[PDB]
Amino acid sequence: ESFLLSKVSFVIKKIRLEKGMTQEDLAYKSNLDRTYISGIERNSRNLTIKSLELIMKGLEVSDVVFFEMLIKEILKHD
Amino acid sequence: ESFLLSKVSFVIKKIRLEKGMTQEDLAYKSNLDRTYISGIERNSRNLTIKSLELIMKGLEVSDVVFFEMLIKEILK
Repeated sequence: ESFLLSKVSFVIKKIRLEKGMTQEDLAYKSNLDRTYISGIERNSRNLTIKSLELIMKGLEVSDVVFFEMLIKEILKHD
Repeated sequence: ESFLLSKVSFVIKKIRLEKGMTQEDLAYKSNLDRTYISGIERNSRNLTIKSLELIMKGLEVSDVVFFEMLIKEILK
């Protein structure tokens, strides 16, 4: 698997739930396909930086807060 | 033209120079093509998370340190 990929998709899912959105909601807000979002949270697709940027825009989260959460996630141990 | 992508490739170049590596060096260390590295640094290639992970491994930088630098860059 890709370790980093699983951390990124974890944080996408986490913010999604915090915002109270479904996968369809995120698809709609991103201009992305439902299956692609579904696939990303399943880690069964690779994700470009441009798609990530479309996802952050769909989530309505700033770059900084997103990466700050990623760091927190990468650090959580045991 | 993608803002985030330009920030990412900026930090790749920055760390590359800090480590004293040429693009060929990075290509060799990443198992990526010269042209791909070259393209990434001019913002003319899109890059997946897996490629980014290959790149960080070639630069011998940890995930945290890389994204810490990315945040710094974005806030500049």
